[PDB]
Amino acid sequence: DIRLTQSPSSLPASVGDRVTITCRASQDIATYLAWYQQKPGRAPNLLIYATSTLQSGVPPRFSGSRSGTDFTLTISSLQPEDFATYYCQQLRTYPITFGQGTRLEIK
Amino acid sequence: TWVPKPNVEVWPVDPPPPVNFNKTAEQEYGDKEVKLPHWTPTLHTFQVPQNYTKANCTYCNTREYTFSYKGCCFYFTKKKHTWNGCFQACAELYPCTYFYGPTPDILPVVTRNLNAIESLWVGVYRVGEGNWTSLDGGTFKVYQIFGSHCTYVSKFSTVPVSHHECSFLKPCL
Amino acid sequence: PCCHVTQLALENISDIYLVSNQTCDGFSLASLNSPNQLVISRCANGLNVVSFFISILKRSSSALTGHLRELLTTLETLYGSFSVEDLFGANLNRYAW
Amino acid sequence: LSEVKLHLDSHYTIPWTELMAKVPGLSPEALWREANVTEDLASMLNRYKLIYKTSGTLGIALAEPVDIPAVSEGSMQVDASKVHPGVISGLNSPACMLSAPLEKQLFYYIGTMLPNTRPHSYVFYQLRCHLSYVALSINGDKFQYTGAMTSKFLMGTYKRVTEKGDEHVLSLVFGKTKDLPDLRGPFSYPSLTSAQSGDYSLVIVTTFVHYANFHNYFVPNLKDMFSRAVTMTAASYARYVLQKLVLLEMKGGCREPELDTETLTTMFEVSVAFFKVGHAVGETGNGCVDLRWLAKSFFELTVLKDIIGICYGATVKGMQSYGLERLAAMLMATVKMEELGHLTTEKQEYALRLATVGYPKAGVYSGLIGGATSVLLSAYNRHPLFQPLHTVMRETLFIGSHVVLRELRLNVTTQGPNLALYQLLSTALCSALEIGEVLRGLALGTESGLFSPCYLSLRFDLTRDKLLSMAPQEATLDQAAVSNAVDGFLGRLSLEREDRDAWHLPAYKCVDRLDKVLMIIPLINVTFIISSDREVRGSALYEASTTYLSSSLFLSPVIMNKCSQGAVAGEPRQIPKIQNFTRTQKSCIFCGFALLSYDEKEGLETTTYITSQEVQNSILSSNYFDFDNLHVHYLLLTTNGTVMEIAGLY
Amino acid sequence: QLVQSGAEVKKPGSSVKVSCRASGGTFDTYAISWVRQAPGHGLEWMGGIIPVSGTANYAQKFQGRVTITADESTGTAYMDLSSLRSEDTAVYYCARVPDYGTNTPFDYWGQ
Repeated sequence: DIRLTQSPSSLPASVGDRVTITCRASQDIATYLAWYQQKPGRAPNLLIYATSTLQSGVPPRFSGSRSGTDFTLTISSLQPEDFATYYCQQLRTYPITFGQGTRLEIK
Repeated sequence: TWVPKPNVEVWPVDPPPPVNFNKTAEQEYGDKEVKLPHWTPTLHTFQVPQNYTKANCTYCNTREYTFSYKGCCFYFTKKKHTWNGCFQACAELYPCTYFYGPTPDILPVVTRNLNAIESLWVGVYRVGEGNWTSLDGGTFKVYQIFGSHCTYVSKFSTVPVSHHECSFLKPCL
Repeated sequence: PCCHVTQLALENISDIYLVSNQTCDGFSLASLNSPNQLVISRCANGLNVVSFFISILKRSSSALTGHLRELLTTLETLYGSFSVEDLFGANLNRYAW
Repeated sequence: LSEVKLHLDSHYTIPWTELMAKVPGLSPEALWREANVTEDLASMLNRYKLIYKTSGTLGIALAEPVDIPAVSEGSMQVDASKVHPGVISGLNSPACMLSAPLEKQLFYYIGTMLPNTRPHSYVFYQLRCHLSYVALSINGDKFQYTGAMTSKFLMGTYKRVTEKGDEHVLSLVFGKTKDLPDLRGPFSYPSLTSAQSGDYSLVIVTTFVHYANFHNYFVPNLKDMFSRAVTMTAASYARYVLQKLVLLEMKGGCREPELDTETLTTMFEVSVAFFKVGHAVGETGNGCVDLRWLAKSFFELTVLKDIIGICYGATVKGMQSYGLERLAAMLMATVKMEELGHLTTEKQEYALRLATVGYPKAGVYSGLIGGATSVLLSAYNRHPLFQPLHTVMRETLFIGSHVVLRELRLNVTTQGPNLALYQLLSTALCSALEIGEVLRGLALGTESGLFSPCYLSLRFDLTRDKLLSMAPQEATLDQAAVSNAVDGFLGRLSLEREDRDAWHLPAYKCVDRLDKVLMIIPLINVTFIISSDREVRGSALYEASTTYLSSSLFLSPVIMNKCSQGAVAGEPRQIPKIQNFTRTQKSCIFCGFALLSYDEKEGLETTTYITSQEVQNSILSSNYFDFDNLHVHYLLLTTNGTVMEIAGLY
Repeated sequence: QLVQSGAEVKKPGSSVKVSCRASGGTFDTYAISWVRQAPGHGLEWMGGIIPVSGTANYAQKFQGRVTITADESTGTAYMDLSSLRSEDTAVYYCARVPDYGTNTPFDYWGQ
C-alpha cells in the first residue's frame, strides 16, 4: 500500500555544500521513516529517523526532517568521501519494511 | 409674503465637565504595577462509553474465526469505522469492537491471522486519566504518546499503542 | 586534562578555568574547581558557562566597571570564535538531564 | 552570592556581594540552575537541533525616515506627570512634552515577558520587565495571540490550540539587533534572523514541527513586512493599518475570522504599529516631542484600538498616558465648539485630534458633536454644490466624524438636534458625483473609499440597483470590481447592522415600517418622512405628482415632532405650484428651507439644505432649475410644515 | 551487549565471509531482523519479521527459512537457508533492530 519514492540525482553536488533529497509517495498514515546510507561495497549505516513529528539522533551530523506530506534530509557536506547511496525506509517502530533507491555521487 | 429669515446656526452646547488634577497614578491606572500576560485556555470534549456494554454469559468454545454464530474472539471485516462507530459494534451481541476484548495472550492468535489487515482498531480506550480499562478492567498495559483515546495493533505489534488520530478509517475485526 | 564524562551552587565554588579549543582536545570545556584544598574538579560546559556569564554582564551593564566591560567584550567574539555547530570526541551514553 | 576568580587564556573577579545592590532584581542563583552547566554535549546537540534555523538574511539596505520633529520656536517643557491648570494658553501656543515621564507612563505595568514554556525555555532566559501587550483570541480560544512589547523590542506569539490539548507556538521577535534578548547554549542570532537592515532584525523562534504546522496554512512575507516597518513613519503606518482594518470591517470580514496569511499578518502589523510609536517616543532619549505629532499618533492609536475592539475582541493593556489626556482636555476646553467652523484647516484638524485624544470614552462629554457639526456646516457652506469632496476636506471630515459615530453607536443620547443637523448636512452632501467617486475609491482601494459623508447620511433609498446604475464613467473601473464595490457600500450601509438607525431621532416611532422609508429630513420644528406607503402617522399627508408606474413618494410633515394617533385617512392633498418666480431675491429668503429634486421615474435625485444667502445664490444662479426636461420636479419643503412646488421662473 | 551471528546450510556456493556480527553502543532494543539484498535492489526481507531478542527468532513472510536461539545480551542468531536453489544467491545482512543507533553488519555472499 504505502510506497516511498525518491528523486534521482545525477549532479556531483560540487564539493562543499548541502544536499536535500525528497522521499515521499501516496499518503503515510502510521509509519515512520528511517534513513540508511551505504558506501559501495559496505554495510548500510542507520542515519537519523523521522516519525513525521520527531527526528532520531545519530552521532553523524545529518539533520533530516519530514513534512506533512514529504521527507527531507540534510548533510551540509558533500565531500567525495561521502559519495554513498542513501536509502529511506518505512517502519512503524522496529521493522524497516520498504525502501527506494537514490544516487548521491560527490566530486 | 416671503419674509426674510436669519441664517442656520448650530444649537448651543454646555461647557465641558471639569477635569481633576488630583487622581493618583495608581488610582488612574490599573491600581497594580505587577501584572501577568493574559491567557485564554479552552476546553475539549471527552470519551464516554454509553449504550452498548458487555453482554450476559457466553456461548462460544475457543479462539477461532468463523463467519457464523460460533467463535470466541473473532469477527468479520467491518471495513467502515473510525473508533467511534466501531464502538457501536453492529453485530449479534459483540462484547466489544471484536467479539472479545484484547488480551496480553490472545494477541498472537489474531496477529497470526492478520493477512493484509495490517491496520485494525482494538476495542480499548481511556477516560482521560490513563488506566486503560475497555470493558473488563485489569489496566491493560499500553505504551504510546501520539494519540488520546484510540488504540490499534499490527503484525509487528504486541503491546497496544495509540493511534495519533481517531477520524482515520480503521477497520474492525 | 580534558574530561569526557563526569556527573554545585555558586556558594560552594570559588574558582573556574576556561581554555580555548586548540588547548583542549578540540572541545570547549570548563572545570569549576571548588575551593589539596581543591575538593572537586568537575568538568562543566564552556558554552553554557560563558553564555551565563555574558547574560549576567549584559544585564548588569547598568553599573559595569571598565574592567568588566573589556571582560564582556573579550567573552564576546570568544563565544563567536568557537562557533561550534558540531564537535567530535568523548563518545559515551546518557539517559536524561 | 560569593566571588568567583575567573581564569581564561587572564584573571577576572566578579564581586557578586556588591553587584546585587547596584542592579536590583538580579537573580544569579536562579540563572545558573537554568543554565545547567553540567550537561552532556550530546544533550546540547539534541536540544540545538530541535529549533528551526533559517538562512539567507536578505532584504538589506533599507531607508530610515525621520519621524520626530525637532524642537521649534520657544515651546516650553510639559512634564507628563505634572499637568497643572496653568501651563499654556491655547492652540496658538507651541508646546512640547518630555520623553522620560511620558515613557514611564506608557510602560507602567510590569510582568513576565519570556515565559517558561518549552520552546522559549530552550533558547531564551527568563525575563521580567516593564511591558505592554495586545492580546486577542478567536475561534472559541482555539487561536490566541500575545503581542507583548517593550521600549526596545517586540515579541509576538501565535499560540494555536488544536484538539487533544496539544499546542503550537511561534515567535517573531523584532527590534534593534543590539537590544534583543539573551540566548543560551550554542545558540546565536545570525543563524535565526530571516531579515536584517542596517540596524534592525526580525528573528523567528520555533521548533521544526511547529514551524511546519504553521507553514501548512500560514506563509509569511517577512521581507515585505520588515521593509514596511522600517521604511514608514509611525503615523503613516498606523493610518495604513487602520485603513486596511476598516476595509476588512465591511464585506463581512471581521464578523468571523479565518486562518490564513492575511489575518495573522494584520495582527502582527497592529502589534508593530503600537511598537513603532512606543519606540519612537522611547528613542528620543530625555529630549522632547512635538505636541502635534503626539496628537496625530495617539489619535490614530485610539481609532485603531476602537476598531480592533469592535471587530476582533482584542484587549490592550498600557500604551496610554493620563497626562497627555489631561493636557488635551485642558487645551480643548479653552476653545468654543460652536465657533470651530471659523478656523484654519490645520487648526481645525489639530483641535479635533486633541478633542478625540482627550476624551477616549463615549458619553463622558457630548459637546464635541457641536464642534464637529459646526466644522461640517462651514465646510458645506464653502463647498461648491453637487461636486465630489476634495481630499483635504474629506480627511478633515474623516477626522471629525469619529465623535459623531461614537455617540451614534450608543443607546441613549442627549445631543439630538445637533445629531439631526449633522445627518441632514451629510445627506445634502451625498450626491451622484460623490457616490461615484466613493465607488471608484472603493474599487481602487484608495483613500476615497475609507470615509465619505454618506455613511452617516439619512438616505435609506440607496439600493444595489440604484448604486450600480451610477457606476463611475472612468474606463468603467475594472468592470468586475464594481460588484465588489457595490457589495462593500451595501455592507457599510446595512440597516440592521452597523447601529445606523433613527433610534436617537425623535418622531421615528411614527413610521411603523422601517424598510419602506426613503429619507428623513429633520428640519427645525418639523421633520419630513418620505416613504412609498401611506401607513405613516403625521400632522398631514402630501402625495407628489409622480407617474403611476413608480413609487408614490409620500411626504408626511410631522409638526413639532409630535407623532399623530393614526395615519391621516382620505385623499391626500396635492402640492401647489408657484407660476411666478423672479430669481433675484436680494433679501435672505429660504434661509432654513430644504429644496428637494426628484425624478418621476428614477425617484429622489438631490437635496440641498439652504443655510445661507450664498447657498441660495448658488442655487438660483446655476442651471439647477432646468424645466426643459419634463421629468424633474423641485419641492420647497417649508419649515412652516407645508410643501410648495416651483413651476417655473421668468 | 555484543551479539555474534551467521550460518548457512545448502549444497551450492562457497559463501565467502560467512560468519560475522557486532553490536554495542547507543540504545538497545530487542529482536534481530535479517535482510536479503539482491544486486541492483535496495532491500527485501526474509524471515526476520518476528525476532525475539538480539539472537533473533524464526519468521516467514513469503519464503521459507529458519532461525534459532534467542538472547538479547550475547545470543547466537545464526541462519539456515532452505537448501538454496537456482538464483536467490545474494548478500544477506542482519540488524540489531536497536531503534536508537541501530547496528547493521556486513555478512554472507554467493557463489
